[PDB]
Amino acid sequence: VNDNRPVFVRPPNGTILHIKEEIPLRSNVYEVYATDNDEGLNGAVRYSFLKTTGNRDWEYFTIDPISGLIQTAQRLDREKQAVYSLILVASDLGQPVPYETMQPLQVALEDIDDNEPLFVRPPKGSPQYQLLTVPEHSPRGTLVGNVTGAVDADEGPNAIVYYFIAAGDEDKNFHLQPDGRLLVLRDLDRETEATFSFIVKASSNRSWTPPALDLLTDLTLQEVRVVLEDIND
Ligand SMILES: [Ca+2]
Ligand SMILES: [Ca+2]
Ligand SMILES: [Ca+2]
Ligand SMILES: [Ca+2]
Ligand SMILES: [Ca+2]
Ligand SMILES: [Ca+2]
Ligand SMILES: [Cl-]
Ligand SMILES: [K+]
Repeated sequence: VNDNRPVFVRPPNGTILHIKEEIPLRSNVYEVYATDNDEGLNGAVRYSFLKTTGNRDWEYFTIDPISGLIQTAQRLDREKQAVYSLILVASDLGQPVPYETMQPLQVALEDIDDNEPLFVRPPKGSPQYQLLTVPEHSPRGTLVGNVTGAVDADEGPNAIVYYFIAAGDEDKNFHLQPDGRLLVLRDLDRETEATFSFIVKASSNRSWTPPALDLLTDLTLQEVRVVLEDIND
């Protein structure tokens, strides 16, 4: 007679497992262990995921029915999905029906630095540069505006974004702070030169410097255009 139900020993109920994202196929994740103190088959334990809920996170993993080893079955990308919900099942092999026990388990992916700062180009047809405007004859240091649009898909210190002029301001009309603040250096006159164009690099490298620059293919770059607003002078 099948007296005992299997009892999970590991993991503990409600534990959130933390693994690195982007670990290769069939990487080892966890050793599940449940015990059953019954005689022979009534006390043999077999491991599975529950696959009958609407939650299909089980597709990312396998569990060995005998050893309880969970391995990865697919790419684990934290930027695609950060948390994965599994329901562990431990079954004995009882007479016409086994007793089974279930234990929810969450797996959370720790971020790695596998993305760089990238712009997204305005839709085809509309101008491909970020536009900034300043009054002509603005004094030295005047905020022209904030260059922006570059995002790093990583987390915290893996997602630092800095902006740098890559090319196009040989006259030193502007200074670009690494935070994206674009400032006036020189006296700018609408009635002489009313428009400026140059290229900015977004980088996580605080000490990036210019080294051939293709704005169609390289989304770490964008064009910035500055126009001077009219003063009555
Ligand atoms: Ca049993
Ligand atoms: Ca990733
Ligand atoms: Ca990054
Ligand atoms: Ca990442
Ligand atoms: Ca003027
Ligand atoms: Ca004017
Ligand atoms: Cl204007
Ligand atoms: K402005």
